[PDB]
Amino acid sequence: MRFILTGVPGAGKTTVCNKLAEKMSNLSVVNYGDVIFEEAKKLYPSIIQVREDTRKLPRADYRNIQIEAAKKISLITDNLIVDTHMSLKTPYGFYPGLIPETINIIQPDGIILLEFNPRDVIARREKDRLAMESETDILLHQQVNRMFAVSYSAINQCYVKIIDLTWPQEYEFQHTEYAVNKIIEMLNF
Amino acid sequence: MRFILTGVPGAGKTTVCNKLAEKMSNLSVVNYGDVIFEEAKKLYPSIIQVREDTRKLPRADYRNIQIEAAKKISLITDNLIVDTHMSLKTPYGFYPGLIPETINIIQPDGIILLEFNPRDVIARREKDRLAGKRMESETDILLHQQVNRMFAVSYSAINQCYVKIIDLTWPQEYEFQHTEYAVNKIIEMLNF
Amino acid sequence: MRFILTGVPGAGKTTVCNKLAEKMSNLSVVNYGDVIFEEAKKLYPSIIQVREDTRKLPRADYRNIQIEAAKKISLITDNLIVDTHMSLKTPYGFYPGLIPETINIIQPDGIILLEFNPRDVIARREKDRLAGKRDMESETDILLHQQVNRMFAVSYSAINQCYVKIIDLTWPQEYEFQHTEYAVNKIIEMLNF
Ligand SMILES: Cc1cn([C@H]2C[C@H](O)[C@@H](COP(=O)(O)OP(=O)(O)OP(=O)(O)O)O2)c(=O)[nH]c1=O
Ligand SMILES: Cc1cn([C@H]2C[C@H](O)[C@@H](COP(=O)(O)OP(=O)(O)OP(=O)(O)O)O2)c(=O)[nH]c1=O
Ligand SMILES: Cc1cn([C@H]2C[C@H](O)[C@@H](COP(=O)(O)OP(=O)(O)OP(=O)(O)O)O2)c(=O)[nH]c1=O
Repeated sequence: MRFILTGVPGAGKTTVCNKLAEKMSNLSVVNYGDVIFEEAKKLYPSIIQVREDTRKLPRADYRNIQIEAAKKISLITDNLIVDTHMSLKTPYGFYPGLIPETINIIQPDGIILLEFNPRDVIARREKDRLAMESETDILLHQQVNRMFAVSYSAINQCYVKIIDLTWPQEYEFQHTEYAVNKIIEMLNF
Repeated sequence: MRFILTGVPGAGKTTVCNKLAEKMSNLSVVNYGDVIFEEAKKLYPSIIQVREDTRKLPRADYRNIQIEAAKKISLITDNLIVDTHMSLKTPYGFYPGLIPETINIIQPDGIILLEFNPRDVIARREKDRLAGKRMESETDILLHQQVNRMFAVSYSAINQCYVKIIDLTWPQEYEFQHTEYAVNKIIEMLNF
Repeated sequence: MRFILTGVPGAGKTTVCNKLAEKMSNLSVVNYGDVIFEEAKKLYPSIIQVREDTRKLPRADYRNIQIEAAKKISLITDNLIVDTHMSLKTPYGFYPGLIPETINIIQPDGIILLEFNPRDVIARREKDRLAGKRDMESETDILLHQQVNRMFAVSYSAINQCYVKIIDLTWPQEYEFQHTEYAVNKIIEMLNF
């Protein structure tokens, strides 16, 4: 099966991927961003250095890089988790991390949303910082990602699975276990 | 005028249809699932003889049955209200209760949403379970209705159709006052 | 750049449009309803004479009007701000203000949603209902309308890969027109990036 895992940044969406890769073999977890970056570095070596450098690219060249990366990912032949973002905040607004080409090429069985509590995201981004959105911004962002998922579902006829993590953690990294277990229950169902 | 009446199941969405049919001769109320049935058992009487059996069809046959149902419906000259679901909860998440085709074939003027209060929904589902006619919580129902709103808005943006939301969240003086309100609102919509 | 500015009616959407068109250069602000009305008036002068005569037409003729408006609108400049409505409440339920064509013809960089607090909107509408410019919506009606505008914008973004910027003007003002100055600064900051 093919599922696209999404969530707001700085919340634990990478943690679930690490723990899914660990706890389940026969499962290929892939970061769409890393594949796009590698394809870009290969196609534009003399100018692409770090991840941010992908903003230098023209619109159409970047779209082609996305298409190529989706082509690469479509080759994975067993259980697949595609790690990416539905929306990314820009000074110009929320921008889709996906494109219809990705949905058509990868042919994902479904999308998964990881919804958290704003307070959690705040503390989490603080931890990642030591090594500026408000709770309102984060609620807005999550509702926006939800609308994006419902739109992509209405266009491509795919599932949208919302995993709730608003509840308080008795111990740190409880959200991770819950999400990983739900996703594995979903894969073996 | 043709509309797609929808809402979470177990809340009164069929009562509205039946009452509407009682209360308006200039109208035809049809349930998409029931037409899917009639047209499937017309072709596969061997393995399809009860509703819950439709799971057995491959996606090819079942999609063709959906297309044939929407086509048979589209032959209704008079006002039309198509009862169906926007999204169905599954172990894989929500899935659209409509395929783009349906919408194209029917050419619905709009989509009507019936938004209930979650407790009503659960209470109704319990009472309907005890009558031999059948676990979600209030949060799950709120989420389902919100996702239904989002599906209606997406379909409108894609196909250019109205999105009429009917509020049945208020407390009822007497049982089945929600159906009275919804029926009257829809008729008002038609006779304008 | 090209942006489509929207928000519930009677809340301060043309205010921001005017403050923009004046406080910026190379910036052309244009209202979609006005171009629609002008083109319809030209094509059907016999019956188009008030902004409500426009919907005495079949939706196909009106759709052609909308496509012409868009075409006509894009031609105006290489920079733009299109004042329009994401959705409009009607006896049959919220109807889209744009069409998949509008955005293919104008190729807008993004959509902007000015999201207000409904209480402010009620007050503004009834202050407009005293100055001659203006209808009985409530707080919940308006919250639903704004949520529906949000959903429409996100849908169109998913469809055409455009930004959806949301400007929060729900907070209470320290003085009149603080919301408008805030929004104008946000949009300018965005453009001068
Ligand atoms: C699940 C969880 C994460 N965290 C911390 C660990 C992480 O360092 C931080 C952010 O989670 P990340 O694992 O970094 O999630 P991400 O997808 O946003 O990362 P990336 O920038 O690469 O896209 O949150 C907690 O403090 N408590 C928790 O319960
Ligand atoms: C409208 C209404 C229904 N009820 C009861 C009648 C039924 O037992 C149940 C309503 O369920 P139904 O009216 O039968 O609707 P449904 O769940 O079958 O819809 P769908 O097509 O999606 O499957 O609740 C009330 O008690 N009060 C009410 O106001
Ligand atoms: C921003 C703002 C507007 N107002 C008033 C001024 C106007 O009467 C009204 C602002 O709304 P409009 O500027 O008229 O915005 P609009 O184009 O969306 O409305 P319409 O469809 O009617 O053309 O509210 C205030 O009183 N304080 C404020 O801070």
